[PDB]
Formats: sequence, structure tokens, C-alpha cells
Amino acid sequence: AGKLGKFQMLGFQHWKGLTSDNHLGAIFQQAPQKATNLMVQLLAFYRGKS
Amino acid sequence: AGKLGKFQMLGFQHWKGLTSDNHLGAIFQQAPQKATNLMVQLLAFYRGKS
Amino acid sequence: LDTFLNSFPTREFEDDNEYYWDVIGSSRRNIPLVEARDENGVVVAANAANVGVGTSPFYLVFPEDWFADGEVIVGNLNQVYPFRILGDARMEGTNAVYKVELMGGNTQGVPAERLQQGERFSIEFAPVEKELSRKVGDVRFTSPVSMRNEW
Amino acid sequence: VGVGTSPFYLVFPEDWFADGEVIVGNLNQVYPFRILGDARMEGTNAVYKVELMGGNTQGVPAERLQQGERFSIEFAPVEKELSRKVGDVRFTSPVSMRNEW
Amino acid sequence: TTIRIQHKVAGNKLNKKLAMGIPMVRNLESGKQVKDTANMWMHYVDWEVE
Amino acid sequence: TTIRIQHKVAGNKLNKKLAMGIPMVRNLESGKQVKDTANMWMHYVDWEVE
Amino acid sequence: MVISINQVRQLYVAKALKANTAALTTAGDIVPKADTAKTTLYFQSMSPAGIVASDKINLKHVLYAKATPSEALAHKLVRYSVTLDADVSATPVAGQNYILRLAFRQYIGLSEEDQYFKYGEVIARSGMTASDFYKKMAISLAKNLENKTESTPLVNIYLISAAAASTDVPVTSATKESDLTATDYNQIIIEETEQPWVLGMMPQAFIPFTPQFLTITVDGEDRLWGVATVVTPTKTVPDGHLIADLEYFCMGARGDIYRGMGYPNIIKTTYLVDPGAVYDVLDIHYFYTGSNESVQKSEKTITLVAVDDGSHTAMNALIGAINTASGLTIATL
Amino acid sequence: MVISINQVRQLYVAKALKANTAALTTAGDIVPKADTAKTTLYFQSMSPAGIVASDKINLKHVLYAKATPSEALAHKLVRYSVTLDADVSATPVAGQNYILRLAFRQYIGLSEEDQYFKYGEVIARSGMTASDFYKKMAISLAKNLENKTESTPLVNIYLISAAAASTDVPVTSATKESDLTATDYNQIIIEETEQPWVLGMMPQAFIPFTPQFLTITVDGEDRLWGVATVVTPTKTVPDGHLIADLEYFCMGARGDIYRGMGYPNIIKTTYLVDPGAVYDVLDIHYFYTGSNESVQKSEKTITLVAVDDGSHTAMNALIGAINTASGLTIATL
Amino acid sequence: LQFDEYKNNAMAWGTSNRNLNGEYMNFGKSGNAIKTGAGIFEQTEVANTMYYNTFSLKLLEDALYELSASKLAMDDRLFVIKTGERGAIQFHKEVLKTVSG
Amino acid sequence: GIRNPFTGQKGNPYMSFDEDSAVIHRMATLGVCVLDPTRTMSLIPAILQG
Ligand SMILES: [Mg+2]
Repeated sequence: AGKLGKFQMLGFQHWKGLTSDNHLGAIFQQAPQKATNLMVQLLAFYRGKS
Repeated sequence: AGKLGKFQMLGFQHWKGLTSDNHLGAIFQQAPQKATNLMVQLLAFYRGKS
Repeated sequence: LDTFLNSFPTREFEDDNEYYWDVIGSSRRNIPLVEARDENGVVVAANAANVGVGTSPFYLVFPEDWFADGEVIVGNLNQVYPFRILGDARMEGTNAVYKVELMGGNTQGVPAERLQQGERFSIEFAPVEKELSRKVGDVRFTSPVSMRNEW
Repeated sequence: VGVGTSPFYLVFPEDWFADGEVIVGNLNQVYPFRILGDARMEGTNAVYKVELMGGNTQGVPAERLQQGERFSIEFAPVEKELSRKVGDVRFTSPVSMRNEW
Repeated sequence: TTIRIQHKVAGNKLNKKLAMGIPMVRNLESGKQVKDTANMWMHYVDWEVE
Repeated sequence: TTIRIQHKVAGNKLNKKLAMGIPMVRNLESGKQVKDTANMWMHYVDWEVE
Repeated sequence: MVISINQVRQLYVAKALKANTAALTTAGDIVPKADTAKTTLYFQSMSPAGIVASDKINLKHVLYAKATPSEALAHKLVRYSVTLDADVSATPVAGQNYILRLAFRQYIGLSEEDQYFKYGEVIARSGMTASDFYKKMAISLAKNLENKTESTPLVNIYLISAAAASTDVPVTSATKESDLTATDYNQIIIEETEQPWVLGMMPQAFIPFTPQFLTITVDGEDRLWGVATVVTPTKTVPDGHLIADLEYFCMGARGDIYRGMGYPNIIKTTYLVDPGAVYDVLDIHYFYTGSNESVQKSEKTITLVAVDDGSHTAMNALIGAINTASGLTIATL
Repeated sequence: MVISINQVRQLYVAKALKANTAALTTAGDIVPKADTAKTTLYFQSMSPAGIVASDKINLKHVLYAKATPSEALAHKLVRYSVTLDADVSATPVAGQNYILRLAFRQYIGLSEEDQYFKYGEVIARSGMTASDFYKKMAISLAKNLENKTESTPLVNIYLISAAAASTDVPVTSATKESDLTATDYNQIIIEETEQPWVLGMMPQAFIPFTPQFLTITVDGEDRLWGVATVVTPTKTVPDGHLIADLEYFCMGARGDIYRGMGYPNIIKTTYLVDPGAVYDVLDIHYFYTGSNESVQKSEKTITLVAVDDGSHTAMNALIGAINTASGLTIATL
Repeated sequence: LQFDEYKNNAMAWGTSNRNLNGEYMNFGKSGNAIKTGAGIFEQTEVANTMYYNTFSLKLLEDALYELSASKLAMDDRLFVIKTGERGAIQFHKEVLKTVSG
Repeated sequence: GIRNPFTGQKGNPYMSFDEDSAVIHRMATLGVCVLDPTRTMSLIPAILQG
């Protein structure tokens, strides 16, 4: 219940019973997905090569 | 300058000249590497299942 | 000096970045006691009388909600005074107070010095009636840590 | 003497250590001393501006800085970006003996 | 002697994948946390109910 | 008319990899950032001096 | 940390009381709102980015509403007074090795099987009094347990004299024999210490221990050397780190469940609890049931957290505003 | 907010100024240390995890040292006063459509080639005066610009009554002309607004603008109906969102460059700048030269920020502590 | 040769200079921090370390049995103690004194 | 400068300075990782702590 190295920023975590999405993101098991096919180029008429 | 939706995390960033390791770390291009074969199992004699 | 250092192998990396790995641990816990209260709410001092006379209800405060509805939990003296929980926890902040009982045929209660701060409690099981039993017991999870190094 | 990370001076009877080097006392790696310049000379004595390495907030005791403490060289650590020159090397010489009839 | 257990999950956890920022572990019968690689959350709930 | 340019990078940027938290972009002559999959920071320095 | 829930738990910070909706100007404000026919209670709170409200509590459907102080959520650091057994020998036997073991039980991981053992030792000599023993064994324990190299703080050890009898003189690994100058030391106190805490990642957890003694040869038998009794605690870990980790969890209920997962792209929720202040906690635990054949209940709880100044000024004014508005008899703490 | 560097730049938040190393007890303390020969200057400060000293400044190798007040670093928001062109007509000519094109130039993208336009339109009536024009023009502008469900606010609209002439009458999309009852309106003020800000991830940026007018057929002549002049600014964006970004960058030159990246596997840095408080900045720019042939300068700077309340109390005491220790002549703001 | 001793003295007798906030405490000549990481002896002495004044077999047998009963199986309790020449004589005198009893 | 005693090159196409001296510069990066420090047991004399 302490630290093994100097830079141990995580502690062992535990809970009981019904598990929420809040319980899963706090144990770092929920992350937003990247839509890799989705890419946005901002619309403009570029005139730098003019 | 501004946002395209309600939830935009980043604004565009820019700099001039000498790039340092935090110039790359503030544009999120410097991350620690996960050493996957290195793994620590804490030593104990486990007397469950006994 | 190098003959000392040549007993350790070399592991080869790609860059001079900080690296991290997973430290994995253990799971079999028990929970200390904070304080014990009788059925009218008075905190059980060490010089008090017996607390669970005639399977009277009384209370155990714990630093976290680790226990469940119908479970039998035991103190330092396992199976001598078994406490069966009655109902879910009433959360007094970060403090789960369980209304418990005394199983095992116990008539004259539990002594007051067996219900002090630092007394550790672990889960035995959750016994139910044979006819028209209602759901008891619950299920618990754990999670690991990580460590780090540099150059 | 090294509270926070404060400079203090170490007087040696010769110039044996170099700029940027880590040197250690009798309790070697508990208090590592970093050279913060060149050895400004006082006769044969060479005084060294010194700060402490490690995470040494407390300092170095005054009984670890007296006459007779045996110092040795460790290494010269340098930064990852825009590093500059540190360290030096050392040399020796032999002796002789004679006999008669 | 008749015993009973109970666990409740939300219906959001039917196919809930675990984006493991830290690895997800199983509690063994021995007491050891073993590292696991299945990404579904109900694989870990069914381990602890049994 | 005579002109000059200069740019200093540190020595440790020789084989400095980019970790790609965001995409790494490259400014074009037309005034449009285009995303690039080159892993080295010197690929983006050598485009800018040109 | 991650806490258990009775199907939900949502937390609101009561930094101030404004008594109507139009006075919500700074963040952290709270207004207990209800109607005249006391059927609905809710809390309009000023978030860091606008006015927000809570779930509308049906006042026939509350189960309990009891508020706890900040003195009931403070972990008391356990003490152990280590002395010489006068039945074995009142003074130290002039030859033996006197060894004391500290049996830690929740070293780096959660279980009682992740143990750690630290030691102090004194070679007793002739003419050594009982006070010079405790001067020499509090020095030996401090070099092992309060050293500068250890990854975690393990115990704080102290010496108590016979003249003072209550005041602790702290002995550290840098403490010398010439600093501890008293001829009337009568015990050694080994006290638990507070472990480090990182907000939401490393919870508040403690390493318990047990001072254990080894056996010395007195006459012909190996008698255990000493006796250790639990002394009543004098130092408590305050409430701030438990509540700051309790806002942080219950903020994910009304918000983003991933707090920082994937970092160019996070939604920075701003938290209102100071980790360096003590707080009072009020829990209204209610449910929902409809007028239909669906008569089962969905239990819910709403936590309100206000600063404690020692006389509970902010929470009792918060409790009293709920009592007039909603007609609930929350007990003044 | 990434900035440029000449070489490495370090920042130290001065939350309290002490006089000894021993007085450094709280996170944010500082003390300027020097010799009695004034040949070396460094700043001992209290980090959130102990005492840390700064680099050692050679007092012969300083280039400049200057202290910047808070009002020098406060962005003045740009105001534009839209009136009817008196040469065209001082009253609205009946039956003509009065359209105004606000030309935004640095909308969401980072260049002048990413542009955006918002319109406002008024068709004039037979008895419409100048004030009734400015009322309906500002109702139409705020209906288009300040809708609630836009992505970001762009500009603020303010009528001015000619009797008041110095108090801004705020016009929003919820504003009706039943609320605007004054009969002497002489201008429409359009003023840019402060964009959102996340520390490190979103810098402090502004979207500039110009009002442009379409032509009306006055007397058979297509004349543009109005003029737009830039009046003196009356609002300022405070310094706090600029210094917290200046600390978030300069805490990777001392601390961790990997901020957040593999999210639970990070070191988390504690930042001592409150972003809702103004600061004054002191830049001590200095260099290092080697012994014989290493004569190239390593030109670096040490930043110090002190929170200031109106009159610059904490910075002028910081400079006064540096000037008596270093022997420098930093001017006091 | 001197660069060879720099590499070996840093791999064993290396000391980290970073805070618990993440900040490094020693800055180079170019102002960038010196990011020193610890060595063999510093990284391994942060746990399971005993500082004894006099050595006894009652100490070391109890230090190695409470360790092994908690963590190791029966057939896994072989301990190869690395020491010096004087530590072997100090070991020899204690297991002589135990066997003489 | 003009000559290089480290190599033996008399004469210089690209001079660094005019002092007629020679300087050698070397650099190296290194590291040591100890995974678990609870799996090494040590007994040290008390005079070596400090
Ligand atoms: Mg060890």
C-alpha cells in the first residue's frame, strides 16, 4: 500500500459489486476511439503558390 | 483561433527556431515506450488454493 | 568493478526515452474496523458489556464498502464470533456501517474488546434460508500498477 | 553546507579533478559532489566550487568535510541538449632503486 | 448449509471492450493477480462470480 | 540583391523519433498543412529550410 | 480511487449557500431548491461552466439522510509502545543480542501476503541501563525505518522520557547519540505514517505492522525479550485526500468516464474540492418507483460536501436550508 | 502554447518571498541567494516536493533584466463603431435593404485564408429614424452572431444611447426591442470577444474582424450606406491565461517533457499559477562561456512571476530582494 | 581508460537527481537539466536493506526466514550471499558460535 | 588548429581556431534497470549509511 519506486504514480485499486462506465474509466479501461478514415482538411482557397 | 464544435481540445500551436524536447513534448510527439517483455510479478508465497 | 558489472546482461533499446512496465500484485485482502456501535447507536468502548446478546443487531463501521448484504464476516477470532450482515451499507461518507448479527448459536454476545479499532474482518460466506431466500453476496475486482525508468 | 542546492568550496592539495565531474567523499554515493568550474589555484592548493548531486535537499554534514577525507572521481554527467565539454585524464610516473658491492 | 451469491451488471456491458491503459488482471484462486489479454469485460466478471 | 538564412537544431535531434499523439503535419508552399507519416524530426526541419 | 455505488452516486460541492437561483455567480455555489408542496427536492449548483442541477429527489422516496463530520473520516495512526519485559529482566542482560522485528502486512500490494520485515538490533553490554538501551534501539530502528533511501515511509518512531511522559522526541536516521540526552527513557513508540497520495491514481492506503521480538537467553531458556501494547492514537490523517478522490470518482457520473485516457484529446473537468482542507459529507439516499406494476426501486444517492472549520459552520447552514425547504429532519452535526 | 527560445528558459513562480533557505516551507516560496562578492546569483525555491535551487547566474554574464507589468500583457479587445454615413444619408432612405458584412479573418484555422462572414439586414421603413435603424440593426446582428448553439462566440454588440454616450447597452439574441426603449441611438459598437482556453492544449487566440457594408440605391446611385471606425478599447483580457501557459511550457525544461502521453504511466507536475489571477513577469537573460576555447555563449533566461494586486506589491519586493543581493539595477515597475 | 571508468562508475554508483514533482535539480552549462538516473547499488537498496551495528546469526537467520516463509516455497530457499573476505570471517565466527552452543 | 596530434594530420582544411592545439571530445549514453528491488536482500554496516 505504498510505493516501490520513486515514480510509481498508480496505486492498487479495488471495488465491490455493480460496475459502471465510471468504474471502468477510472481504472483506465475506457478510451475514445480514433476514426482513422475520418480526416478533415479545413476548406479554403489556398493561394500560397500563386 | 476558435472552435469548430462545442468540444475541441486543441488550439493550433506554432513556434519559431530552436526546437527542444519539450517543444516536441508540448505538441504531443514525445511519449514513453512500453517495455512489454519487461514485467514485474510481486514475490509472495500464495496460500490461497491451499 | 567490470567483473561485477559483467554478471548482469545487457538489454537493448531503440531510443533514449523513458520506459515503463507493469508491476502485478496480489488480491486476498481483509478490512480493518473503525468503530462498533450497538443498536441504539452508542459507540462500543473497550470497557463495555457484550454487544450481541440474544442475536441482537449492532453495527460495524469500516473504512470502505467491501462487504455485501448477507455475508458472514469474522474478526480476529475467526469462527468463534461469526457476524452475519443484515442489509446493505449505509454510507456515512467514506465509511460503510453494516448492521450485523451473531451466528453460530451465540447467546451471550461478543465481548467489547473484540470490536475495537484495528480489528481485521474477512469474508467467510453468505448463508441463506431454504424457503423464500432473497439475493445476498457480491463480487469484487482489483487492478495493477506500473513503474518507470530513465537514462 | 549544501542546503537546497547551494555552492560551496572544496580545497584539495592538488588539481586532480576536472570541470563538471562528480566526486565523492568517504560515504561515497550518499553525497556526490559536482564540480562547478575550474580549479582556481591557491599555491599548490586547488579550491573547487562544488554543488551536490542526487536529490540532496538536506546538505552535507560538517564532519564529512574535514581535513583528511579521501575523495575519488566518479564520472562527468552532461545534459541531453546543447551539452558542453567536461572531464579530463590523469598520468603517472615510476621510481627506481640501486645496490652496491 | 445453503449458500448464495449475486452480482449485477448494467445492460451496457454486453460487448464492452477494454482499452487497457494499464493491463487488466484476473484474481486467481491462489491469490495471484495474473495478467490477462481478453478485451471483453464480462470475461472478467464471469471469472470473479465463479 | 543577396539574402541568407540560418537554423540551429540541437545535436540530439539526429534520429529523434516522433511519437504521433497528434498527426505530424508539413506546411506546403500553397499554405496548406498536409499530414505526414515520416517518423523523424529532421524530415520536417529539412522541409522548412527549403 | 474507485468506490462502490448503490447503482449511482453523484457529488456536489457546497462552497457557499445562495438561497435562490439568481445569486449563483461564482462556482461551487449550491441552492437547495424545493416547491411549497414538499414533493420534489433538488440542488441547483454553479459548475465552472454554468448553472447545473441534480436529479429531482422525490421526498416520499428518501431512505436516509445523515451527515457525517470530518472527525469521523480521519484515519488514526496506530501507535505501539515497545518496552522491556520486567519479568524477563528489568535491565538488559550483558551478553545477548536484542533484536526487534516489524512485521508489515500491506507492503506494496493489497493483500496480507505481501509482507515486509524490518529490524533493529542492540548488543547489550554490562552497565547499560534501561534508558541507554532505548537510546540505542531507537537509533537502530531509525536507521532502518526512517532512512533517506527507502521507497516509502514505513513508521515514525519516537522516544518518551519519564519526566515528560507524553511529549515525543523524534529520532531520525540522522539523529546521533549526543542529541538524545536523557537518562529516563522508559519506552519506544512506533507509529504508523501517511503514505503518498496522487489524485485519482494512487488512493489513500496504509501499511499496518506489528512489532515482534526475538528470544534472548536469560538463565538457560530462550525467553522472548519484550512486550508491545497498542497505545491510543494521537495523530490522524485529515479528510482532504478521501474527499478529493471522492469528488473525482463521482464527477464521472455526470461527465466523461475517461478522465485522461488518450492525451491530446481529453475534456478537462475542473474540480472544486481542495485536497488540503477538511470537509463534511451529507448523503441523501433515495430511489425511484413508478405508479404501475413496475414497483421495483432504483436506489440513488446524492452527496453534498462542505468545508469544516471545526465548528461545522458551512454544513449546518447547508443542512438547515434543506430542512426548511424540503421538510426533512437531517440531524445537525 | 509553445513559445520560441533563444536557448532554454526556466520559470519560477514567486508566491511568497522569504529571507533564508530555512524559511522555505510552502509550495511557491522563493529566496534570491547570492554571495557577498556578488559573482553568482541563484534562486532557491520551494517546489511542491521539496527545496529546489535554480541555475547559477554569473553576474558578469547578464545581458538584460527587465520586469513587465500585468497591464502590458493584457490584450485590449478591438472595438468598432458602426454608424450611418452622413454623406450618404443621416436618416434611412425608405424601402432600401441595409446589409452589413462582418468579415472575420482568422476563423478556426490559423491563417488569413480561413475566413468567415456573418450578416445583418434591415429593410428601412417610411418613418424609420436613425435610432430605430440602429435598434433593428443590432437586433439583427445579435440574432445571427450570438445564437446560443454556435460553436464559439465571435463579437459582442453594444448600442450606445446619445444621452449616456459612455455606457454600453448590451444586445443579445434574447433581447427584444421592448427592452431597448431609448430614442437617441447614435452608433452600434461591435467588439471582439475572448475565445476559450485549455492550458497547454489550446492557446489564447483571437478572431479579428472588420464591418463591411453593401451598397444602397440612394438617389439613383449605389452608395455604401455606412462607415465603421475603430474607437479606443475599453476592455482587457487579463494576464492569467497567458502565464499558466508560460508555466506549462517551462515545466518541461525542469521537469517532464512527456506530459500525459501514456496516461496512467506519467509523472504529473504540480503547477503553481492560478489561471484566474494576474501576474508580473521578470526576465533575467544571461549566458555561459567556457574556459579557453569554449567561448560560445549559452544564452538562457530565468523567468519569475509574482501575483500583483493593483499596485505591484509582490514584484517590487521581489526586485528589491534581487537588487540588494545581486548588485543589479533592475528597474521597479 | 578514463572514459571506461566513467561508464562503469555511472552504472553502479549512479544517483538520481529528480524531485517527486518530476523536476530535476541540477542544471548544465547550457541551462538544460542534467537527467541522471541511478545505478545498480542505488536502485536496489530502496527495499530489503538492513543497517546493522554488529552482525549475529540470530539476525541473519531471522532476516532470511521471515523473508522466505512469506515469499518462497520450501525447495526455493537457497541464499547465495555475496560478500568480501572480512565478511566471510565475520560469517565464520557466528556459525562457530552457534554450533559451539 | 593547424596540426592534429590525435590523428597525425599536419595541416588543416577546416580550422576550428588558430591556437595550434588539439582537443578530443567524447560522449556516451547509458543506463541500468533494476525491475524489482524487493528481490535483492542487503545487510550493510551502520557506518556506511550516513
Ligand atoms: Mg533491496
